[PDB]
Amino acid sequence: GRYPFPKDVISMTGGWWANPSNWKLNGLFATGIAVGLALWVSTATLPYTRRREGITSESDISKWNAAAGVWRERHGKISTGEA
Amino acid sequence: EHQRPELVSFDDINYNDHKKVREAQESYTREQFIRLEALKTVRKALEKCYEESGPNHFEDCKNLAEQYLDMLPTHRLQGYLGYQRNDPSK
Amino acid sequence: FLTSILLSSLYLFNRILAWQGNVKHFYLFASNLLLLFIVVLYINFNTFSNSFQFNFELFNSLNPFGLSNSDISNGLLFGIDGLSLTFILLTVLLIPLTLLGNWYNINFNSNLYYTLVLAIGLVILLNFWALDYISFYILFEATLPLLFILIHIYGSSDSERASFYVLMFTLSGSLFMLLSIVVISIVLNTTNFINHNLFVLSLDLQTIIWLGLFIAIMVKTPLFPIHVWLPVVHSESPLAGSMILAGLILKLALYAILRLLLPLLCEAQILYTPMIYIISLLTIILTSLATLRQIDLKVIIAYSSISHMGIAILGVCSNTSLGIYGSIVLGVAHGFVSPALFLIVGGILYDRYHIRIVNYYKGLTTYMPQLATYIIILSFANIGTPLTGNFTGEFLSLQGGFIRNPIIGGISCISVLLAAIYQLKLTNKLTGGISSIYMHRTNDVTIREKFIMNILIISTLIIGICPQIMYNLLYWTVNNYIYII
Amino acid sequence: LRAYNEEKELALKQRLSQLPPPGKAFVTAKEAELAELAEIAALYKTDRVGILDILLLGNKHARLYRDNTALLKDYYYNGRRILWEIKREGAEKEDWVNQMYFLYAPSLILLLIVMVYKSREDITFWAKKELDQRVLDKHPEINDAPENERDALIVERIIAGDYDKLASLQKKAT
Amino acid sequence: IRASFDKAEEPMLGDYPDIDPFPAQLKNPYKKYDDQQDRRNLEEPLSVNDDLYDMWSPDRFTHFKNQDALKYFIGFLTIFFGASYVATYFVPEKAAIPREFPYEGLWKESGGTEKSKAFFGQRS
Amino acid sequence: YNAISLIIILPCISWLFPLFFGRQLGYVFVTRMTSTLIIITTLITYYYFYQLLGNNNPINLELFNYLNIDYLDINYNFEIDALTITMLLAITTISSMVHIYSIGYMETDPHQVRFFSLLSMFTFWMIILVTGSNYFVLFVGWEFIGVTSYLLISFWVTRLQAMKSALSAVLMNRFGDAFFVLGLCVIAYVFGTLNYSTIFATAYLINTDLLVLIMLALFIAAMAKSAQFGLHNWLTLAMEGPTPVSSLLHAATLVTAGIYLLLRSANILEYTPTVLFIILWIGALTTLSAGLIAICSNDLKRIIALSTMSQLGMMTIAIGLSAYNLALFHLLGHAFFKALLFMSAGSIIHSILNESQDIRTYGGLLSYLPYTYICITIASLSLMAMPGLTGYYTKDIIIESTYGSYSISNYVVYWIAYLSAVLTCVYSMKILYLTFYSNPNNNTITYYNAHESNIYITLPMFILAIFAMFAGWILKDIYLGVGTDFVGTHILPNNFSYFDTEFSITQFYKLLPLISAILVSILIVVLNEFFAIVFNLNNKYINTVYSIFNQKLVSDQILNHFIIFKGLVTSGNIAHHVDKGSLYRLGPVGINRLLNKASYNVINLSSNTRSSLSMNSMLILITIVSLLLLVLVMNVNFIIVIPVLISILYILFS
Ligand SMILES: CCCCCCCCCCCCCCCCCC(=O)OC[C@H](COP(=O)(O)OCCN)OC(=O)CCCCCCCCCCCCCCCCC
Ligand SMILES: CCCCCCCCCCCCCCCCCC(=O)OC[C@H](COP(=O)(O)OCCN)OC(=O)CCCCCCCCCCCCCCCCC
Ligand SMILES: CCCCCCCCCCCC(=O)OC[C@H](COP(=O)(O)OCC[N+](C)(C)C)OC(=O)CCCCCCCCCCC
Repeated sequence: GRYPFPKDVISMTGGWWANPSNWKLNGLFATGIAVGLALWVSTATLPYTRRREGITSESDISKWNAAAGVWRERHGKISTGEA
Repeated sequence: EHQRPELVSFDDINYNDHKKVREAQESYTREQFIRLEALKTVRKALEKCYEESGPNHFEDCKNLAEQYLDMLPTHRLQGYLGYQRNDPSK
Repeated sequence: FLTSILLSSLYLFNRILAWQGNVKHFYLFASNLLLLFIVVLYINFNTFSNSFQFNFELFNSLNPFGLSNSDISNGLLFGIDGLSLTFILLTVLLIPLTLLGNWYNINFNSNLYYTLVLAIGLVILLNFWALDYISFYILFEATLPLLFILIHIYGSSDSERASFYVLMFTLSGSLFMLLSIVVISIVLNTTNFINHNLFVLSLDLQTIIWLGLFIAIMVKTPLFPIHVWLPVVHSESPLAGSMILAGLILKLALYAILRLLLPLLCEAQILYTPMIYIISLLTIILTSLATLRQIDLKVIIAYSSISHMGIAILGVCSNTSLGIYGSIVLGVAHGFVSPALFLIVGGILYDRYHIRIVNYYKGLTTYMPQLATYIIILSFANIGTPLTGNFTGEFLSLQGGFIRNPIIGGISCISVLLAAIYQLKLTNKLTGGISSIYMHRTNDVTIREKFIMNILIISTLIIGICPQIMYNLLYWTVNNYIYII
Repeated sequence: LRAYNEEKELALKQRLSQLPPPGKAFVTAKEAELAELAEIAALYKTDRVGILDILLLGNKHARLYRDNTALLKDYYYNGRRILWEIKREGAEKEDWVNQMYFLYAPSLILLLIVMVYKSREDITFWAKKELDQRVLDKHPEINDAPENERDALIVERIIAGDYDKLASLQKKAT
Repeated sequence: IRASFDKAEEPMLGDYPDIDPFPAQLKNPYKKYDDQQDRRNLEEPLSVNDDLYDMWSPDRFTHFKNQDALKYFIGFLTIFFGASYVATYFVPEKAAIPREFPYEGLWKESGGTEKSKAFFGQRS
Repeated sequence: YNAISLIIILPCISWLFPLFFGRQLGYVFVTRMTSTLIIITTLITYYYFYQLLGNNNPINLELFNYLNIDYLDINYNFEIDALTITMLLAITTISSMVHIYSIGYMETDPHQVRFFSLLSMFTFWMIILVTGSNYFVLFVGWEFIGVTSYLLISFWVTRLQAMKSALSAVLMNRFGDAFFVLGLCVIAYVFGTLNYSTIFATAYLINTDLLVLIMLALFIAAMAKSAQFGLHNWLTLAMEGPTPVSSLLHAATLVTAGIYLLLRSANILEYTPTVLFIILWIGALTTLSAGLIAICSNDLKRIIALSTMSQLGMMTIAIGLSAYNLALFHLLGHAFFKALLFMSAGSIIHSILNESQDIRTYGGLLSYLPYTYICITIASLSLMAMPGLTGYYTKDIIIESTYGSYSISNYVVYWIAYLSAVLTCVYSMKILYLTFYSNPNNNTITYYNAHESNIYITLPMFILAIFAMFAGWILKDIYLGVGTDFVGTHILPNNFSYFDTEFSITQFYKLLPLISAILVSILIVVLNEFFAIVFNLNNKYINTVYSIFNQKLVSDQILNHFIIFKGLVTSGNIAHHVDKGSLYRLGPVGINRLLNKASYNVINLSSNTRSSLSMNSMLILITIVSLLLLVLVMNVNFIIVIPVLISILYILFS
C-alpha cells in the first residue's frame, strides 16, 4: 500500500513515509549527539553512585542502636509487645 | 555566614508590641524545623542500618526503628497559632 | 521625579496612539516590563523573614496622592509575603499571554478590548498585594464591571446571559462577604492582614462571621450548591476573558480562603471542616460525573476546572502542612495548564470553524498532527499524570485530606479516575477517527499559538519534575496557618 | 533618531487616491494592474518613521501617516492572502516576536534562574547547619576527631539528645 | 422512546421531533452513508441522549439478553465459589508436622525481647 | 563508563531523538538507530547481571530532590536490586527482539517513525518503573506505561475500534491508579516516607489493620494492571493494536508491572495473612476463567492473550503461597514464551495474503511454513511445561507448591491450578492443529502465495526460541536453589514452605501433571483429526454454553451494560435533572419566573380604576387603617402578627 498523501502538512515525527535524501548525513549528526549525550550523562552521574552494602562501618550502626536505646531510656518508652 | 537569631517566647512578651510577637512566631517555627531535621537524621541512620544489616535488621536496629516510629507522630510542623491563641494552665 | 516619569509616559502613550492605531504593542511592552519588575522584586525578596517586605500605603489623609510616612495610618495598605508573591508570579507571566492570545482575532474595536484585558490583569495583580480586608475587597470586585463589559460586547451568540451571570452570582456571594467584613471591622475596628491572628473572637461570633466568607468562597471557587455560572461564563466568553478567569479568579478565591479565614477563624474552622468536606467531595464527584454528558467543548474544560478546585479546597482545609503546600502547587499548576486547554478549544478550534459542538470534530490528527500532539499532552497534563505539577498538587492535597479525615480521603481519591474518564473520552474523540466530513481542512497551528503552548507546557513540567523550586517562598506560609495546639 | 519625508507621504496618499478598495483590488480570481500593488506592499514594509519625529512633530502629520499605514497594511495583507507578493520563502518576523523572544523569554529564564538559586536559601539546609552547630556548641570534643568520624559522632549525639529548646519556649505550659 | 430514560425526557421536549432511538452500530454496515464511520446520513435527526446511541457509545452486545447474561455470569461465579467452599471439607491432611526452629524459635533474630516473645516468635 | 546510568539514559535517547528528528532522519535511519541503541542497552544489562552474580552488591544513583516538605522527602533514586535485574534483563531482551522484529513487520506501514519512538518510550518508562527506589518513581513509571499503552493501542487513529480499545485499556488502568494513589497516601501517612529501605525496616512493627488497608489498595492496583478477573476485559480488547505492540504489552512488560508491585511489596506483604489469602483466591479464579475462555474463543491473538492471563493467575497463586522466587522465576520464563508465541502468530498472520485472524480460516500450513511451525511448537511445548524446557521448571513447581503448603485449603487450589494446566494444553493444541495439521480452509491462492518472511522477522524468533529452551536450566540455581541469597526478600520463617513442598509430595501428585498434560495433548489432536464429531455436536445446550465461554465468560456485557451504560445514564441524570434542572430552579431560571410574577402583581396593584385620584385616596385610607390594626394586634402578641404579614406579602406579590 502506497496511497497518495498531501505534502502540505508538516509533523515533527515525519509525516507518512518520511525518508529525506540526506538521511546518511543527518544520521552522522544524530550518531554524534547520541553518543556524546550518553557519554556525558554517564560520567556526570558517577559520584552520585554508591553501593548498597559496605558504605558505613558496623561500629556506626552498633553505636546508633546504643543511642537509640539511650533515647528510649529517657522517655520510658515501652516495647511493642508488653501490654 | 550562618547567623543565629535569638529565641523569644509567646509568654514573656506583650502582644501590643509587634517586634517581639513576630520574633516569637519565627522562633517557634524554626524550632519545629530543628525538631524535623532531628527526625530526618534518625531516618537516614535507620536506612543506613537496614542497608548495612541485610537479614538481621530485625535485631540490629529494633531500637532505631522503634525510635523513628515513636518520633513520627510528634516531630512535625505544628503551627504557632495553636499555642499563641490559647494558654494552658489558665 | 516620579511625576515626571508618569507624564513622560502618558506622552509616550499619546504619541504612539497618534502614530499607530493599535495599542497592543505598548500593552505587550508594559506587560513584559511588569514581568521584569516583579522578578527584580523577587531578587530583592528576603525569604528568611516571615514579615511583609515591600509595604506601601495609598490614600492616607496626610498624603492622599502618594506614599505615606506617618504616625497614623487610615488608608489602604499593600505588601507581600511568599504566599502573595507565588500568585503574583503566576499572574504576571499570564498577562502577556492573554494579550498575545487575541493578537489577530479581535478586529472591529481592538483598543477597547486590549485595554479591558490589561485592566483586568492589573486589578488581579493588585489583589495579591492588598493588606486590609477593605483593600482586598475593593480590588476583589473592581474586576466585575470590566468582566461584564468584556463578556457582553465580545463573545458568541449568548454573551448577554453570560455577562449577566458573571455579574450576578459573583456579586451575590460577595455581598455576604461584605457583611462579614463589616462585622469584622466593627468588632475589631481594624482590618489588617498583619495583626489579625492576634485577635481572638468568641466562638459563636466566629461561627457567625465564618459563614458569610465561606458562602462567597463557595460562589467563587465554585463548590456544588452554586458551581453553575462557571460553564456558561466560560462557554460564551471571549478568549482572554476565559483565560484570565479560569487561570486567576478561581485561584484568587483559593488565596482568599488562606489569607482571610484561616488566621482569625481557627476555632470556627475546626468546627466546620466536616461540612467543607461534604461540599468539596460532593463537588468533586457530582461535577466530574456531570461532564460525561456534554455536547459543547469549552464547557468540558469549565467543569474540569470545577473538579480541580474541589480537590484544592480539601487541601487548604486539611490542617496539614502537606495539604496547604499541595493546594498552592495545584493552584499554580492549574493556572498554567488550564488556559492552554482554553486556548486549544477557543483559539485553535473556534477561530478556524466558529462552532464549539463536539459532534463536528473527529480525526484531527491526519490534517493537524502537532495540534493533536498538543491535545493529548495537555489531556494527560490535566488528568493527574505525574511529572506535571497537577499530580503534585492533587497528591499532596489528597494526602492532607486523608490525614484530616481518612474516609472522605478514601472517597476523594477516586477523583484520579473520574478526572481521566471525561478528559480521555474527549481526547480520543478529537484525535481519533477518519477526518470529519463537516470540517474542511485549515491551517496547522501557528507560531504564536505554539509559543503560548510551549511556555504553558514547560512551566508545568518544571514544577512537575521539581516542586522544590518554589518552596523557598512557601515554607513560612505552610507553617503559618496550622492550628494543632 | 530617524526621520521621514512628508511629500513622499502626500504623493503616497494621492497615489492611493485612485486605487481600488482592498475588497476588490485582488478578487480578480495579470500584472497590468497587479504589478503596481506589490510596489505598494513593499513600501508598507519599510520603516518611514523613527522615534525623534514621533515626539517633536504635530498631529495631522500623524493622522496622514496613520491612514497611510492603514491602507498600505490592507494592501499588503490582502495581496498576501490572495497571492512583494509573488514569492514563497520563510524568513519573516511577525509583530509580536520582537518583544516576546527578546523580552518575555529572557525574563522568564531569569525567573527560573532566580528561583533555582534562591532555593539554596531555605530552612532545611539552614536547620541542618543549626542542629550541627548546636551539638558542636554543647560537645566541643567532637572538634578534634578527624573529618569523617565527626559526621557520625554528630549523628550519635543527635540520636542521644533532643537539642530543640521547644519546651524552653512553652514556659507557660510547664 | 424505547428506553426508560428516553421515556423520562419525553415531557421536557417541545418543538423537537421525538425520534425512536436506534444504536448506530446495529445499523447495516453495507448501506452507503455519508460518513461510513459514524453510519449516519448528512441531515438525519438526532435523538435526545444521542451520545448513548452514537458510534462512540458502548458496544451494546447482540447475542444474549442482558438479564440472561447477568444470570449466567452470577451463575458461573457462584458455581466456582460454591464448589470451592464445599471442596474444603473433603481435603486430606498432612504427612509432616510444620517445622520448628532453634534459639527458642529465633525470637531474638526476629526483633523481639523476652517480654515480646509471643508477638515475634516461631514454633521452637 | 557507568552501568547504572546507561540503562536509564540510552532508551531516553532512543525515544527523544526519533520525535525531535523524525522528519530530519527518516524511517530507514531511525529504525536501525532505535534498535541499535536498545541492543546496546540490553548488552549492558546482561553484563551487569553477570557482574552482580559475582557479588550481591547493588548500585544506586542519586539525583536531585523531588520534594522536601516537613516529614516527607522524595528523591529520584535508582537502584538495580536482584529483583530489578531479574525483571530488567527480561524486559530489555523482549524489548530489543520486538524492535528487530518490527523492522521487518512494519515495512510497508507509513508511520513507523512514531511507532518505533513509542516502542522505545514504552521500554524507557518500564526501565524507570522497575529501577526506581521509592514508591514515587514506581508510580511515575506506572502511569507513563499506561499513557504509552494509550498511544500504542491507538496507533491506527483512523480505526474506531482501536481508539475505543485504547480508551477502555487506559480507563481500567486508571481505576487501578486511583487505588494506588489511595495506598500511596496511606504509605506516606503511616511511615512518613516512600523509600523502600525505611518502609521495609519498619514494616514488622506497624499495626496489621493498617497494613491490610495499604496492601488491599496496592493489590487492587496490581490486580487492575496484571489483569485479574474483575478487570480482565482490556487485554483481549488490546489486540486492535498491532502484533509487536501486543508482544511488548502482554508477553513481558505491562502485565509484569502489576506482578512487580507485589514483588516489591513482598517484605510488607508477609506481615499480612489476609491480603495474601485474597491474592491467592483471585489468581486461582483467573487461571480457570482465562483457560475456559481460551479453549472456546476463535481469534488467534485473543487465544494468546488469554493464554497470558491464565499464567498471570499462576504467578499470583505463587504470590499467595508466600513464595516469591517461584513467581519471579515464572515471570522470567513466561516473557520469552509469550514473545515467541505472539511473534510466531504475527508471522502466520503476515504470511497469509488475506491477513485473516480466525483460525477457522487458516487450514493446514505445515508443508508451507516449517520455521513458524517449529518455533510455535517450541513455544507451546514450553508453555505446556513439558520437561527439559523452561516451562517445566517455571510452571510445575508452583503446582506442587500448592500441595506442599502448610495451610490446609491450599490443597483445593492444587486442583484448580492443575485443572488450568490441562486446559492450557487443550487450546494450545487447537492453535497448533487448526493452523498446521488440519485440512485447508482458505481459498487456493493463499496457499499459492504462502511464503516465509524476512530475516528481521525470523532472527528474533530464533534467538527467543534458544532462550525459551535454555533459560530455565541456566537460571534455575539463581532462582530455585534450596538455599539462595540472591533475591533479598525476607520470607517469614513459617510462610516458607519450600523444603517441605519438594519432599512431602506423593509419587502420584508429582507424576500426575506431567503425564496428564502429555496425554490430554495427544488425545485432543488425535480426536480432532480421526473423529471430529465430538467437538462438532450441535446440541443447543452445548452451543449456549460454548457461546458463554466464547464471549469472555460474559464479563464484558456485565461490565458494559451494568456499570458503563448505567454510569452514563446516571451522569446524564445529574447533568440534566440536577445541574441544569433543579440547581437552576433555585438559581437563575426560577428566580426570573418568581420576579416576573411578583413584579406583574405589584404593577397591577393599581390597574383597576379609571380614576387616579379615588384610587390613590382610598389607598391612603387603607394603610392608615391597616397599620393601626396591625399594631393593635402587635402589642398584644407578636406571634399572631407574623402570619398576618406573610399573608399581606402573599396578596401583595401574588
Ligand atoms: C481601578 C480599580 C480601582 C481600585 C482602586 C484601588 C487603588 C488603585 C490605585 C491604582 C494604582 C495602584 C498602584 C500604585 C503603584 C504605586 C507604586 C508604589 O507605591 O511604589 C512605591 C513603594 C514605596 O517605595 P519607597 O521605597 O518608599 O520610595 C518611593 C519611590 N519609589 O515601593 C515599594 O515599596 C515596592 C512596591 C512595588 C510596587 C509594585 C506594585 C505592583 C502593581 C503595579 C501595577 C499596578 C497597576 C494598577 C492599575 C490598575 C488599578 C487596579
Ligand atoms: C473493589 C476493588 C475490586 C473490584 C473488582 C471488580 C471491579 C468491577 C468494576 C470495574 C470498574 C472498572 C472501571 C470502570 C471504568 C472503565 C471505563 C471503560 O472501560 O470505558 C470503556 C468504554 C468503551 O468500552 P467498549 O466500547 O465496550 O469497548 C471498546 C472496544 N471495542 O469507554 C466509553 O464508552 C467512553 C464513555 C464511557 C466512559 C465510562 C463512563 C462511565 C464510567 C462510570 C464509572 C464510575 C466509577 C465510579 C463510581 C462511583 C462514583 C461515586
Ligand atoms: C526521570 C525524570 C528526571 C527528569 C530530569 C530533567 C532534567 C533535570 C536534570 C537535573 C539533574 C541534576 O542536576 O542533579 C544533580 C544535582 C546534584 O544532586 P544532589 O544529590 O541534590 O546534590 C549533591 C548532594 N551531595 C553533596 C550529598 C552529593 O542536582 C541538584 O541538586 C540541582 C537541582 C536542579 C533541578 C532544577 C530542575 C529544573 C527543570 C529542568 C528540566 C526542565
